[PDB]
Amino acid sequence: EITRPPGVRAHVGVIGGSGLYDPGIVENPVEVKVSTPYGNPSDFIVVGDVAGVKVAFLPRHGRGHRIPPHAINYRANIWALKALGVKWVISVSAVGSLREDYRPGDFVVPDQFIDMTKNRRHYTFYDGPVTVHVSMADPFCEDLRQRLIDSGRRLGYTVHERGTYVCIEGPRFSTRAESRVWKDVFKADIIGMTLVPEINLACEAQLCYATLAMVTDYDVWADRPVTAEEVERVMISNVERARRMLYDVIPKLAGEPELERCSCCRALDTAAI
Amino acid sequence: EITRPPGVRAHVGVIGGSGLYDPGIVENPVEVKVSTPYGNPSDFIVVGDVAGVKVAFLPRHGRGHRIPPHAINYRANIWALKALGVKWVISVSAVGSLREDYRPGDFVVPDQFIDMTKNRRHYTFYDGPVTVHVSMADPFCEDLRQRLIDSGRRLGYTVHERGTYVCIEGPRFSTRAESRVWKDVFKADIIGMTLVPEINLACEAQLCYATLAMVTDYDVWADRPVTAEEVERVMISNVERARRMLYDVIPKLAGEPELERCSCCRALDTAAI
Amino acid sequence: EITRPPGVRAHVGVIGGSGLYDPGIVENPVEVKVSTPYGNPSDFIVVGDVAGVKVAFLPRHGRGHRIPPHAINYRANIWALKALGVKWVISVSAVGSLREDYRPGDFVVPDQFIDMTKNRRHYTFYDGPVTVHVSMADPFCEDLRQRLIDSGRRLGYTVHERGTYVCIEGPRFSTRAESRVWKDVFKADIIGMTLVPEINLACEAQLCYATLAMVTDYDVWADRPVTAEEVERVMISNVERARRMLYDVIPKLAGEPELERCSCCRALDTAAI
Ligand SMILES: Nc1ncnc2[nH]cnc12
Ligand SMILES: Nc1ncnc2[nH]cnc12
Ligand SMILES: Nc1ncnc2[nH]cnc12
Repeated sequence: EITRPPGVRAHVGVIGGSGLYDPGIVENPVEVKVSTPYGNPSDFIVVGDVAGVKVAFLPRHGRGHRIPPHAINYRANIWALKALGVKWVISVSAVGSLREDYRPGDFVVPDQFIDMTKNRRHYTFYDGPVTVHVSMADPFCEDLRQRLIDSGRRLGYTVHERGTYVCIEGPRFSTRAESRVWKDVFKADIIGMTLVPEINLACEAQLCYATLAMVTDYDVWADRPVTAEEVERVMISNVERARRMLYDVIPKLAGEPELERCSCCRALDTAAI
Repeated sequence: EITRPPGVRAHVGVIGGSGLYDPGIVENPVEVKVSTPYGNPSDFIVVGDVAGVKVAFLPRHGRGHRIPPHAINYRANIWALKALGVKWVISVSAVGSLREDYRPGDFVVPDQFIDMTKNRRHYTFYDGPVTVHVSMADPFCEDLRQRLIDSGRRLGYTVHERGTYVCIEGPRFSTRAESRVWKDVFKADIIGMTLVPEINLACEAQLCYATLAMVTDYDVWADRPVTAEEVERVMISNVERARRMLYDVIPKLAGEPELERCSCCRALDTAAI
Repeated sequence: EITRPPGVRAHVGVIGGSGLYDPGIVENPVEVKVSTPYGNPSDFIVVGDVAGVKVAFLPRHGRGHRIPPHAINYRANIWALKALGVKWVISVSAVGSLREDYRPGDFVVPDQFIDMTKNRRHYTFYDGPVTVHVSMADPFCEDLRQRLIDSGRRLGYTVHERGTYVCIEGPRFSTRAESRVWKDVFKADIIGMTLVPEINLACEAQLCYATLAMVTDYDVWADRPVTAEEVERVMISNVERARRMLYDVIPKLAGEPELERCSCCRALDTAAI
């Protein structure tokens, strides 16, 4: 693919808030434009070096939080990261909690999801003539999941070691009746808006993708229901711990994901017809 | 600031003997001239990469040990390192011991100091119109202190985990009556000449600064009093172990100091009037 | 020495199969031509960055396995690596086993060897007028040996922590009568063809050289004798584990070999007459 500047490559993708990028850490940073067949990624991708590992930072909402979950160009974002050569993708996300013990401030590394989105327009890169049906029974990359969990232990942070993420459409938050269904009927653990189709596309791109979620609220279940202001307040309060995990994890990603602990790394071998 | 070559940046500063720099380790080294408002730093600063971390080496005495402690341009040295963008500063220093159990050859990572210098001419960057009074109750950066101690453990070296450094003016060594005061009255543990005002300035520059001291002698207290030849002999005999600690520590400094374990990292927030 | 491109340097050499090099890991790779007084190394040396450590990859048999053990330009290979500035050399090798418990698939980090080659033409760089006789009582670099063993532990792989490598001339495999001598009379543990004079030369070049061997067969001792096809099949089946060890080890080699655990690092101090 064509990039400007030309010849830019990266090994680890980081998708999350723009505040995750730290210019006091990232060496030789460059803003890069990566052509995609889907138009513009959410913003410039910043490529630079962390402990000799080339990292590509992409704020999914854009800098300044300009793009709500439903309006994100998921195809452009994942195509651009794949085009740069990334093998690992760390997503960092805010989520609501549907269980007491997943408390605001806790990290969660989910292992499952339930897609309840409706309006994302494309849930795949493959519209024909090659039909592709990737197996997403175990949709996250286990190698990266365990690395995120390990970093949490090293740093003394609470990181819940499993969880089912119900992805809703939004942008409005759940009603109480919907939340009762997510919590009591589907038995989901956390709730967010951006996981799908981001993870679908990452899997189709044969990336090792895992999510580091930060609980920001209890959705409808506390005395006062979740608000946008509450979510953003808790995220900004905890972004420093998110960065510490991120910059602890990245230096250990110089190598490749272990294929037998990366469900999607060879997804296309048996997915295409 | 203006540098030659231009655009040089660094993340970790190393202040100590020129023998600490190892061209067999440091990748892409460049000698850099960093303008300061105080004139020349002690020598060229050599910037290069250690395990993907950009390090700036500055010999405080100059190459060849040309500059005694009292003649060092402390302001130029710290300004130049800060101007390059460093966040961490590892100082490596020779010190005398005032206690039997801090033996020649032992490393010491001090946590306190007593300033008994008199002739250093500037003890601060701030002469007005903004008055700055940094809190130096806990003057060293705890994050870096514990990292130096940890490396010592990994390598099997003795590293005393605390100590009070009495900084004297010199260049002449202490009389017996002075040493009795340092040891028995002030209850200092080690003695050197270069800590102040280097640490003051580093703190004002909002750097995470810690000292790795190497005991070279027992000042007046052994049968034969300390001499310059003795200090230099023990330092050169132990410089290889100093390097091993240095190159063990640096690769783990890709990230930022933890603010809550870095007393000076936000010193200016409440220090300026 | 003259290189094309000019000014290329490296810190760690990797000698083994071309399949060890992974373009998904190695940053900023460049093929480099390094002049030697002995003509062409086995192939281009690929220099690039792994976790900020500069690595030089050299396939001893050439890409495509074009050069049998007896035809390898050992002097050119080691001269070229030394000329680039490497301090560490990791050799990865296939070997036969002469003992039940060194099983196909197991790694072995040998500590000794017995040279039974005959036709390698030069066993040294030093033909006069400076006579050089390096001590090779303990011919491998202990620092690197223990690092290879440590990586094996971290990864959960079997790595035998000692072994005597009998190096035969080849290219034909041993007869049964020869194998009985290696196994029962010399009491060797593993057998290969490429160790000598590669290790001699590395030692004379004052490199920290260690071998990570992979058992591929039991030479004559199983029901069916070893064949070339069998060796290559087991190697290709296990190359991924070899890579995982290699890319686990390399990031920890930013520093220098420890002289007191590197028998050859100062070999020339007392070897030359
Ligand atoms: N309660 C919630 N519902 C949906 N998305 C969220 N993101 C953060 N909290 C959320
Ligand atoms: N005894 C001593 N007094 C002052 N500075 C020193 N540096 C090393 N040893 C010393
Ligand atoms: N049995 C064997 N003999 C010699 N070299 C070998 N390399 C691998 N297996 C071998």
